[PDB]
Amino acid sequence: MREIVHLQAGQCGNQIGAKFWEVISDEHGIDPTGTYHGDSDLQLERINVYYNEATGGKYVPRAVLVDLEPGTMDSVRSGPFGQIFRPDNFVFGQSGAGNNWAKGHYTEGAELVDSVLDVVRKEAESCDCLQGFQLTHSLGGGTGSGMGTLLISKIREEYPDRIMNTFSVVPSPKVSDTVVEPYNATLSVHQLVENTDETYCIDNEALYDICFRTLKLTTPTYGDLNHLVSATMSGVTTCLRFPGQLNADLRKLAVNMVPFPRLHFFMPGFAPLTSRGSQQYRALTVPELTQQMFDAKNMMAACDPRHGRYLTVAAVFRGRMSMKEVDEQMLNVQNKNSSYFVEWIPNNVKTAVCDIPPRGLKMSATFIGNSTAIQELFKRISEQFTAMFRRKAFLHWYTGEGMDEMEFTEAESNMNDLVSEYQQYQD
Amino acid sequence: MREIVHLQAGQCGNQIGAKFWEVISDEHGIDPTGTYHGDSDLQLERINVYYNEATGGKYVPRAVLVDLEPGTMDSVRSGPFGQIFRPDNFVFGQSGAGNNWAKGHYTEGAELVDSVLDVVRKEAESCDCLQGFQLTHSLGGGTGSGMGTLLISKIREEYPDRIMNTFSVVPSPKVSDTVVEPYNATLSVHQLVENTDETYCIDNEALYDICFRTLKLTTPTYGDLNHLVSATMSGVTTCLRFPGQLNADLRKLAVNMVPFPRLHFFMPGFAPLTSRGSQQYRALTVPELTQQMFDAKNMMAACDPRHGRYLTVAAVFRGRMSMKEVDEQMLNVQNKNSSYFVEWIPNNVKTAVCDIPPRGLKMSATFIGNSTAIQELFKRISEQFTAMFRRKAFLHWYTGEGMDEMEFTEAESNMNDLVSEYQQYQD
Amino acid sequence: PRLMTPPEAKKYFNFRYPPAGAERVFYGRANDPQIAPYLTHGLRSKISIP
Amino acid sequence: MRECISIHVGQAGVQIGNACWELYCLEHGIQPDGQMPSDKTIGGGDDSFNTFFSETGAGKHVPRAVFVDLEPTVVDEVRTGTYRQLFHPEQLITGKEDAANNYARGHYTIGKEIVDLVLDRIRKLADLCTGLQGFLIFHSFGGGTGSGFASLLMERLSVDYGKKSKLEFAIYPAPQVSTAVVEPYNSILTTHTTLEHSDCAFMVDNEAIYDICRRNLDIERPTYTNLNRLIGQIVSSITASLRFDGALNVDLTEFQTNLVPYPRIHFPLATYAPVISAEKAYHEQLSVAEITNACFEPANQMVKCDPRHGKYMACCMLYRGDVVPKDVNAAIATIKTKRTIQFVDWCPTGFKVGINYQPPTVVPGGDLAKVQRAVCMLSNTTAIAEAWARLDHKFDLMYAKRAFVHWYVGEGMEEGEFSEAREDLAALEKDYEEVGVD
Amino acid sequence: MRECISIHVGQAGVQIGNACWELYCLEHGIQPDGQMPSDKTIGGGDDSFNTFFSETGAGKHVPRAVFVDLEPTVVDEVRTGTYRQLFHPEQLITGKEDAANNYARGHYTIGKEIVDLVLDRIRKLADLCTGLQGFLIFHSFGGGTGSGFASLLMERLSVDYGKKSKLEFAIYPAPQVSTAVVEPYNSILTTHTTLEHSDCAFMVDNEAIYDICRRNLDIERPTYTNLNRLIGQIVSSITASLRFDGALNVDLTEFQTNLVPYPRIHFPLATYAPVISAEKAYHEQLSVAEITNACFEPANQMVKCDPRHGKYMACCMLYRGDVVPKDVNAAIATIKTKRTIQFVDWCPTGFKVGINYQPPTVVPGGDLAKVQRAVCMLSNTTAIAEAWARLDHKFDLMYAKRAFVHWYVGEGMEEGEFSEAREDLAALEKDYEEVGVD
Ligand SMILES: Nc1nc2c(ncn2[C@@H]2O[C@H](COP(=O)(O)OP(=O)(O)OP(=O)(O)O)[C@@H](O)[C@H]2O)c(=O)[nH]1
Ligand SMILES: Nc1nc2c(ncn2[C@@H]2O[C@H](COP(=O)(O)OP(=O)(O)OP(=O)(O)O)[C@@H](O)[C@H]2O)c(=O)[nH]1
Ligand SMILES: Nc1nc2c(ncn2[C@@H]2O[C@H](COP(=O)(O)OP(=O)(O)OP(=O)(O)O)[C@@H](O)[C@H]2O)c(=O)[nH]1
Ligand SMILES: Nc1nc2c(ncn2[C@@H]2O[C@H](COP(=O)(O)OP(=O)(O)OP(=O)(O)O)[C@@H](O)[C@H]2O)c(=O)[nH]1
Repeated sequence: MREIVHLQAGQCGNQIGAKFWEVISDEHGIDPTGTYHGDSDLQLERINVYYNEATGGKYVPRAVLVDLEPGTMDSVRSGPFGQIFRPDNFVFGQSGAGNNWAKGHYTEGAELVDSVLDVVRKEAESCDCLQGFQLTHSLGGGTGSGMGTLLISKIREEYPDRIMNTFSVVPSPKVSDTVVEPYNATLSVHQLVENTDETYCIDNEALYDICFRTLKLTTPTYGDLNHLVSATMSGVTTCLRFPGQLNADLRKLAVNMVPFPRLHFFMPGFAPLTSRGSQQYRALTVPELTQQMFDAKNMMAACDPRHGRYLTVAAVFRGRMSMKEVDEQMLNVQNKNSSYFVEWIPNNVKTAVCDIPPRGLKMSATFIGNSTAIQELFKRISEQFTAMFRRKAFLHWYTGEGMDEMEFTEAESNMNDLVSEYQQYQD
Repeated sequence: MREIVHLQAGQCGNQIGAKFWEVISDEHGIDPTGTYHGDSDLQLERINVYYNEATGGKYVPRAVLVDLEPGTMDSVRSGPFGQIFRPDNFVFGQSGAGNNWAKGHYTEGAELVDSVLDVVRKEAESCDCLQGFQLTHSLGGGTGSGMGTLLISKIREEYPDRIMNTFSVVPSPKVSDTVVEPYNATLSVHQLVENTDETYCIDNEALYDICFRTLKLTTPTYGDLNHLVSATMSGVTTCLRFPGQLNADLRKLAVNMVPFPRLHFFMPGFAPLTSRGSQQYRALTVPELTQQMFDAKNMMAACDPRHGRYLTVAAVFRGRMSMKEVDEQMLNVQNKNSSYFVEWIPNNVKTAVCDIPPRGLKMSATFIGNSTAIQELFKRISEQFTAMFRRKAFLHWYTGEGMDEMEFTEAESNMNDLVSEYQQYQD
Repeated sequence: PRLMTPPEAKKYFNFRYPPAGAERVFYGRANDPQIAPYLTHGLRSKISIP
Repeated sequence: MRECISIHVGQAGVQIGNACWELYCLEHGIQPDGQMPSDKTIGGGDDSFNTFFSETGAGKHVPRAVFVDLEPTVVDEVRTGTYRQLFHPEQLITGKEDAANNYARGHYTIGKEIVDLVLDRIRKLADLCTGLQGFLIFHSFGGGTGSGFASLLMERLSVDYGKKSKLEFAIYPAPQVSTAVVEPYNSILTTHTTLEHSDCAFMVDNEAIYDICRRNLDIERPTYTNLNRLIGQIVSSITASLRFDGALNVDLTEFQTNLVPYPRIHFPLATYAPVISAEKAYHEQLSVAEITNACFEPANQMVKCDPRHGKYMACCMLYRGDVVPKDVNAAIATIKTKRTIQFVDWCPTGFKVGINYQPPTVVPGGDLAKVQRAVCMLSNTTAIAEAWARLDHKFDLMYAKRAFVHWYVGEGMEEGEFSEAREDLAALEKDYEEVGVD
Repeated sequence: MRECISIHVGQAGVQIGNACWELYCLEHGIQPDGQMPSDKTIGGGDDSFNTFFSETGAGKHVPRAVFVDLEPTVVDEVRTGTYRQLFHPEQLITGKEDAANNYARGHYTIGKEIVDLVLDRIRKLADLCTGLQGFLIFHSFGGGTGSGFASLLMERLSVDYGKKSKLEFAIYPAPQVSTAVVEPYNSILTTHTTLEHSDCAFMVDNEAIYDICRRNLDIERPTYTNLNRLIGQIVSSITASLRFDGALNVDLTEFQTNLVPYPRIHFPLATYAPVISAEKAYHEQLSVAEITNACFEPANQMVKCDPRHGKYMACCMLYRGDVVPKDVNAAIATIKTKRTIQFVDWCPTGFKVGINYQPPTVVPGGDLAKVQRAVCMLSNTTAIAEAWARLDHKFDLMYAKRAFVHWYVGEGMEEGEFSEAREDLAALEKDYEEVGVD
């Protein structure tokens, strides 16, 4: 059969996944000890896509934890589900990070890439035939970008025939905390654009705005943000693990979103977001879900695509629906804003229907978007580099490691090509 | 089916709408919690005209509350039926009003229109097919004038094919409290005439007089006055919601009441008004209803049309009656005062019979009239505007926000044109 | 959570909102409380046997 | 065989269509279920119902009529009535939007996407019919939806089927009573559109019907129920020849040929003589003589036209019940000797008599009398021109002051169509004037 | 004898396949166990099932179909269903990898190692069959799996077996609705591959299937259940001739010869006239005439085509039920006299009638009517070319800017084969009007 193996990288991806596996486990109903409580036949059915079998009915998560710093993993192993997580999968370095990209990409990685490669192939040999791999990390993450860029390069030649799913969070546009953060962006996204086939784009500021809008709870946890994004990743994965007349394979999807190779960056979209009173104030009806599905406020990924247009739209629906309300609703939105699509392609909707509702709500969905709204994103950073490369701030660290500004010249040149590329296709 | 969505604006209309809304629920028998206690099939059948239904038997009003001052809304929310209204529908700004027309029309409304237009188009997408909109506000009210004049312009271009009902109250002629009110009125009524199609004219001085007349209870609450005006609006809406061979559509009525485009200003008329002993001293007969219906003392809107004549008269009757008595009573008034109509049009009466009596009484009616009694209204303000425009009192404020005397010139010039227009076609 | 519907409000909820078991088929207000002895007999008029 | 298809347009004309079909189910004894008792009248659908009902082998009587209107309020309510199971769901043509009393709005804005539906019903009704002598159209001149929609529909049925008869029954506008002032607008629009396609139009007015209620029926407070009963009786009597027989049988085709003198003017007047309260008829006696004096009595007509202000051309007398020609032909001969009865000399004879042995029965819960001998007086007289003469001086005023013009031109119309109707009306009156001239 | 083999490719083609066998087991009274009650119908496998089932000495009716798919979920899900015991597990051929909507991937990458196993089933079913008139292929044009795999296998069954019929049935792509933009790639790929090997192709469209549900069935949300029940009735109706008899018996061999005029074009249209809701037909009657008025009515066909925008050459009606030829030939003569129906004059006669006395039965828990007189309409018109005309302008722009081409050439393909189809579809379109023009 066809399975999925995950990699968690960067200290964010440490917090990202840890919420994400607990989302999966509780949905499937396994206790914190690991003894599955048999309640649903279908969740016992397609658990093998992500978990292997240990003795006594314990399903090992087939993911490998990689880091450099103890404390971040110290929390997750001491966390609620660290026991189900594998110390064998806990690979780490005996050094600190410094949030320096070159150190993790040239210095610290060298003595750790060997171990992680030997690890990942061991689970690769353990399982039979993948769809591909997925990664939780950050492009703005110091150790996450540094390690992943190395690993994505090495995994390409090892298995160039599978799916290179990448889940990276974009830092806050207004403030990046890390001051050398844009430098990390160039070094990451430059290599990302070739090796990857799929990329998810996530921003925390929108997650903050989502909290003010629908959460309305003033003071959240970052784990709440982890919970929100895990719901987003879970929805697209419910496609594979659950029945219903929907075609779920990522390549079944990827060919449907990607008209041209350079299109790797995609924006997500989620389904009903509710407030304190709206739960009992809402008639859970197909129109208002789809209306709330296509809300510029329900946007959460990077920014508003109103400034641009839509390349492709793909939303997968979870609940007890029928083939016609999805049919009529697209016509309504198609006629609503017909001009805001591109005249290059008409009818860019790619819908899947999952009949297995979630646990806690019945009628749900998930949306993945590729619009013409990424320009401002790399435009925003573009002024930063043209500024901070004018006199080369913070240069002596990386140059001391063995960095040369020539590497920066092509990295920006590659992106400015993408600047025109995204521009030219739509404009 | 054809539905209606309500707009609640101005610090007055903040009061009326709740009183209006609680009457309708009490008419239909919904408890304050919102769980309709089903007792009448027809009110169950035709509640869809104004309400949507949530989960668990909860009729959500399709009304929009807008203001700037929180304490009014908090009092409204803490009211007997605030739980029935949605925090989604509670939209407001982050500034005090100051009772300035232009601050809400140019400064504060600018960043608040985006929100409400999004809200009103959300509810527009929620409903299928509309008759139109109704707006409860005041013409002498600073916040209602600024926002109302803004929104009526905006709603025109988005849906110029619906009913733009407006419900405004004329401030007291003897004293306007607000001394800048004649500026506020002249500005608003200018913008109103082009954008509106219906206007309800109500003045409170008549309401106090009626309280001395039939209520006789000396000291009422303004909410009781709201209970009076709401009954007028309830009856004109009983046409649509209730069965019986009465032609209910406002367009069915509008083409009947409106001879020519500029005729937007109209007077209400209500049926049996009864005092403490007369409830059991009244022989409730169609002749005596029509007598009290056509009483100059029953006038409540502006003033006595005795000074002028009658262009269009239309009264809707509610109860278990017959065509013949209303027909003979119709012909009595023609013979009664044949000279006090216009020779322009004979048989200027329009009649509709609602077979469904109200809850609390059986014989009832509502009257809508377009008589030649509005000359005194705007001619009154004419001397007001001229004297205050004579020496530009209180002007440095409006020059501060960005206004000029030139806007005043055409607004009154437009006003003067309508002064003549009402004059020529009757005199 | 609250009950799905008041005991007398199901019919109009089903009529006004077709989601009576998803967006289901509703007939007119008349037949809402009527008995329905229809699903057992036939539809065609007859076959004229000569 | 002998059948027709009835048409019911307008939320004015929908309750009256119910009552006649209610009245119709009484005389043939239809139980509200849709079937007879165990008695045998069902079959291939060939019995007293076959001319009106389609009672196929399923045993359910299907009225051969279509109820069309544009507001769901009344139609869904009558779909909540007692015989709704008899009524075909989408022969009850409902609507979601109104014409707002505007003829052209009901003629142009919404008529396009509804006529295709009803035409499907017509052809799928026409195919199952065998003879289909014509059509029975119920409408109104002052039609909020009756005016515009009937006018458009009567076009295609005329152009597609121009070989069969068309029966037009409508309430005439009240002369001095006006519930609406756009009524003169659409009414004159209907006349100029219908004069060249309608076969035979028959007008009635409510006020005189109300006047009859408290003169002899002795009801100062009647209702539609009795009003629709009377016209329901009226159409029932004219259809008795289709239902039952007599010494001779007459048909609408003979009615058409023998009533309308010349083209254009096809507007006769109907009147039913034995309209008397129940207790009066008991201690009195009905015979052909006195009832015929009543039918030719000037105030007996339901339309405000004055017989000695005009002159008579045609006359139809449908003797439903137990009568013999002997007293029949004697009484009419005395009328020929009567001097006040001033017919036009162009017709030495203008009398069309129809006898039907079946006596007119009472209706349970009704207000009529126990009629053994009855008649409908169908006649045309020159006394009708004043009604349109009332209309034009009514119409000419507001047209000069172009009241409500913005409304009609707002939805896309112009004054040329308003212009054409006035000389059309002028043409009829001068046509009416010349024919009155010897 | 008189038997055939059903082919169900792609999970889109399997839930429909589940329904028909669910339907088929009903009219034979097949219990979900797989055996009859104590009654005597089993033997050497020779009774009404012998043409459909294989009920050998074991007493279990073995369906004569293979349900092949490349995603195991539903086929294993249906393997947990109700009749899974009847179904043979390796006649329920499953796959472990999908084609990603790519025709070539399902045509080249994986189909090679699977078709041989499928061929094993075919030959091992061929040996037990005796007459095996032909094959019944259920598929889809816009197949994530149905498109690519069917093409290769329908070649392989053609090359080894070029002496028998192959009956293919697929959903046509919705003209204005498309779940993806890959279908214009694979569908036109399927068309050019099939035409020189396909025998007679029949298409249908789900929108109109939905449209009729809330037109006459009055269902505003049906499901695949009803959708498969409708088409299952369609395939049941065409297969009644093999099951039972009538006034005359016809075969798919006659269907091919008398329907296709000339090579290449083998694309007729299917329709069922007595589609109606439950409560409707109870209080009316259906006969040969109105259903014939219904059958050829332009809005009653499940394909978005206006017959007045084309011309007819073939029309096959399959009267399942008890009808006399008298009203049959009388009705079609009136249809022949109809002027709107513009047959091509190349065919004076174009009517192929199939009479089967057996009344079509209902499905328990169903939504159809219970009717005795029914007809399935098999007809072809030149009002179909605009569908491909719609697809080519859909395709031509996209090929110019070559979207998703990297996906296809990435797995080893090129543009020459894509080039072949556009003039081939141009070849298809110029053939259509040339036979259209006289
Ligand atoms: N875990 C976590 N990460 C956050 C949070 N908010 C922002 N981030 C960012 O997520 C990024 C990814 O973390 P890692 O890739 O593991 O970081 P690193 O490689 O160890 O080095 P740094 O990025 O400098 O921290 C960080 O760079 C943070 O800037 C948060 O609340 N929790
Ligand atoms: N709510 C309320 N309003 C009243 C009452 N009596 C008079 N009004 C007038 O109704 C008007 C309409 O209120 P709004 O339009 O909300 O007034 P505003 O825009 O906030 O500014 P102001 O008119 O100065 O209050 C007010 O201007 C009052 O002058 C009353 O008893 N209750
Ligand atoms: N034929 C008929 N007319 C009635 C009845 N009751 C009242 N009327 C009169 O008939 C007129 C109805 O005409 P319209 O208003 O144009 O009717 P419509 O065109 O179907 O559309 P509406 O405006 O909605 O009624 C009214 O003005 C009444 O005066 C009735 O029961 N039958
Ligand atoms: N035949 C059929 N089609 C369906 C059904 N439900 C939805 N569809 C439509 O039919 C199409 C099926 O085509 P594909 O998705 O390519 O089917 P496939 O090639 O077998 O591969 P999958 O994607 O796994 O289903 C879908 O795009 C739907 O739009 C169904 O039950 N049967």
